[PDB]
Amino acid sequence: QVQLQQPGAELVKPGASVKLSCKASGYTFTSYWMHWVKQRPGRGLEWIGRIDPNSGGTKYNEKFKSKATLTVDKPSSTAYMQLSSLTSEDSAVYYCARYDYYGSSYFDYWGQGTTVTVSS
Amino acid sequence: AVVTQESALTTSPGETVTLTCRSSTGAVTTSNYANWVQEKPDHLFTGLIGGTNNRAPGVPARFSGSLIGNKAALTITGAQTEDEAIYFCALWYSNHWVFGGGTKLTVLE
Repeated sequence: QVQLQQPGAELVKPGASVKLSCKASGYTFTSYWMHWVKQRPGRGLEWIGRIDPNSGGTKYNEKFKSKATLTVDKPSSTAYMQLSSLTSEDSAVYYCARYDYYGSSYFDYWGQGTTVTVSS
Repeated sequence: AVVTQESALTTSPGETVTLTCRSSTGAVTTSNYANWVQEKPDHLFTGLIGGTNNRAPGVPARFSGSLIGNKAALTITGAQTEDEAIYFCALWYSNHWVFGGGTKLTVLE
């Protein structure tokens, strides 16, 4: 029922920008918070930030403050993450994850992740 | 803050195993809303535990979260082959989440 859909991959050039999408289905989009997480081979997970889709309020990991922009499109119930001035260190798998703020405080459902490869 | 987890743990089918999550800054309390997430082959993530001990709908009853000493802990009672995966814990520190390095759990069949 609950589904977070993310496109498979992004092959982009050093210095470009990418917009990642996470389409939510099977639940009321504005009732749960949406988070973005980065995964790099052997470097575990890094929290980028989250967005409350009802108000548009964001909170970011200070390391990604000047790199990432989170927005939502309520009518289409899609969450977006824009990454600018990409470098090789930006090549990773990026996940969107729903967080039950008003309920039990878990990251219950995760998208499949978008693999971003920054290459010339 | 740095969140630390055991690197790798090995168990056998039917055994009881416990994984821990330690904070750099002191004791893990209920104000850290400890989360346990599981990564299965093929980058498949599922949330197991949230807010220290709340099990997500659909998670088998053999997974339980608690605070043991000055650490968040994930206990698997009667480990199965399907439980071989990477377990990540995450701690909330007032305005940001910090993820541990993950624990690779090997279930020897």
